[PDB]
Amino acid sequence: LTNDERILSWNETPSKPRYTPPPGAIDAHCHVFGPMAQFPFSPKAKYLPRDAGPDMLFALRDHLGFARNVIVQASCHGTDNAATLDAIARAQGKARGIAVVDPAIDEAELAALHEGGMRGIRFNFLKRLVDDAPKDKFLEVAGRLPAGWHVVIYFEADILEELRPFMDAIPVPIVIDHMGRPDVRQGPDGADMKAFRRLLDSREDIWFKATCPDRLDPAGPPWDDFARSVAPLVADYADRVIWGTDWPHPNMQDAIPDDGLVVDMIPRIAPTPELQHKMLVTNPMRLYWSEEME
Repeated sequence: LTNDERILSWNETPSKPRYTPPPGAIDAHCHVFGPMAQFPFSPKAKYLPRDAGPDMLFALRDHLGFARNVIVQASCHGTDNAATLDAIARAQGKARGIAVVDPAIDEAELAALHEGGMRGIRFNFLKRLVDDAPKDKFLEVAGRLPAGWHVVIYFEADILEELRPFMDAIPVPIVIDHMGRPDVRQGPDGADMKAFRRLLDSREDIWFKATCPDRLDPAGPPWDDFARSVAPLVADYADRVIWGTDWPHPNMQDAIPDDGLVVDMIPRIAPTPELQHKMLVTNPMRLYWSEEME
């Protein structure tokens, strides 16, 4: 079925951000969908998205004032990382990636992903998936990744505690997407943020993405609960925080964010030039372009 018949989840004319990022800023959480003609979606994909290919992504990146991207395998492409690899390739060195793998992936295939620009893998623990997930296989694969890879994990606040033993056993660094969706209504010292800080305090090498006010804050823009709840977290873990747009906003078709306003959250959660530089340049450079650092 045609591009037009598929789901649009992004703003096609996003606002210019009022905020200007530092010259070398990195959007560490974005995606491509297709284009379907070259890169089809997983047959298990329920609700197919419109094409959001690499040319759109680079246009977006330029528009928002970012220098680099980390392109995270989209879930509608399952195990097949082709679209993402292609986009990294077209990025002319301006992109790295996160993959989603079949736990049965062998050493040579992972090496091929590394040369393709992949620097980690993703575990998506949705509420409907957590019970059914093969967690043992996830751990095995996580212990034999190429040198210097990390794992990216998404989960909800409701299931953090039951996932503590799994995350403790992960033998590489971990990045938590969207902070594990704490309820930002509760405030910066609320029950969710308390539980999340205990996770962070359990290992030095757990990082987070301070992302997605659109997913976390039901009030909609300017997402004041997100701002007030997330800023103290960013401040308390300045060296363990990265940021992303989440463009093209998978599954956000019911509340499509304006990427201009998404970007304008950055100075609210990171008020100083110093915190901005850490979250948007040096922290993501350390994780995704480590060979370039020092």
